[PDB]
Amino acid sequence: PNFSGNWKIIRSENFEELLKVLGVNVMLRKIAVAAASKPAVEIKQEGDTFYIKVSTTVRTTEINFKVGEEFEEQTVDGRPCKSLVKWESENKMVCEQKLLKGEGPKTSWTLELTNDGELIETMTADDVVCTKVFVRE
Ligand SMILES: CC1=C(/C=C/C(C)=C/C=C/C(C)=C/C(=O)O)C(C)(C)CCC1
Repeated sequence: PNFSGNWKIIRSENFEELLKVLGVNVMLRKIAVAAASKPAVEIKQEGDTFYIKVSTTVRTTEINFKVGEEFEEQTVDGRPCKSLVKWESENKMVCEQKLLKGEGPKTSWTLELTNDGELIETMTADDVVCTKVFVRE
């Protein structure tokens, strides 16, 4: 699969509820939700090696990983974690996260290239899922 692109959002669902599970208080959630409405996602892929940059007005992240090799990043609410991405299937990667310290909801994220040329991202916290869809600019 070729995840590479400058991806523009066309749909966002359930981010506020994700943040509620993660315990983000009401006024911070309001800020986060507004900014996360227009995120820019840049992906560069070379085989099973990836770079992903996510940009919003209130948070920008960059990660580098190889599928099947543990790495460190943060949860969406900003807690450090150890992560491991696996191919769930040919066009879909799944990242399991384990907190470095403390206890919290079980979190993960996924990226899938859909047959229409678009990209589905999910983020999960326990049972609750946020779904975003993108198309290249
Ligand atoms: C949660 C949260 C915040 C905002 C986070 C945002 C805006 C995340 C966007 C993530 C995306 C957009 C990820 C992706 O799609 O890969 C701020 C900074 C207010 C601090 C309080 C907790």
